[PDB]
Amino acid sequence: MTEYKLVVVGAGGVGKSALTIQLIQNHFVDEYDPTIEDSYRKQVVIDGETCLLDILDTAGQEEYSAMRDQYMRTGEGFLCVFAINNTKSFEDIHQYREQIKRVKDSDDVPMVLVGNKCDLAARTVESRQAQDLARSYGIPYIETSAKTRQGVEDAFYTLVREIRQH
Ligand SMILES: Nc1nc2c(ncn2[C@@H]2O[C@H](COP(=O)(O)OP(=O)(O)NP(=O)(O)O)[C@@H](O)[C@H]2O)c(=O)[nH]1
Ligand SMILES: [Ca+2]
Ligand SMILES: [Mg+2]
Ligand code: NA
Repeated sequence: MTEYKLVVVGAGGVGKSALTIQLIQNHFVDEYDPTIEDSYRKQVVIDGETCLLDILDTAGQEEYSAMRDQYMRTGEGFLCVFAINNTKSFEDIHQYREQIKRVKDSDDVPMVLVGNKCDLAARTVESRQAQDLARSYGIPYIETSAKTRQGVEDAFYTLVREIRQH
């Protein structure tokens, strides 16, 4: 049974955990909880293949860290998450994608750019801006809401599909 090793990265507070817990357990964590387990497992059927997701939910990262690079370098694909109402988090994406490229030693890494919190009205990152950023990386852009479930499955399943192309 194939296992897909996914890693969730991005700035603090963008909804990495909320996305992963919505995916795995169908619950929205509406309260920012600072001790949430990093590892998740789920058996799912994706395009007719019964498979295991092994998801590593990481933290935001402000400063370079060799142990953080090591913790995430065995991912097969990466969800690079920002929030649509957090310009900073969007601008921070390129540090995360550089870290991915450094750890995989490649510019051809399975990856999905996720614009989370799409339910919220205070949008400061336009869809076009993110589409463009994603296009510059050669990856898809998908908007999600961990609160409403919009795009959540899509983002994770898209990442599996990208891993399958690699
Ligand atoms: N409205 C809304 N709020 C959300 C969404 N996703 C996350 N949140 C909220 O944003 C806050 C942070 O979410 P959380 O998942 O803890 O962020 P994180 O990226 O895992 N933070 P960290 O890197 O510090 O571990 C929580 O209050 C959460 O409820 C969303 O799609 N919509
Ligand atoms: Ca603007
Ligand atoms: Mg978290
Ligand atoms: Na790339």
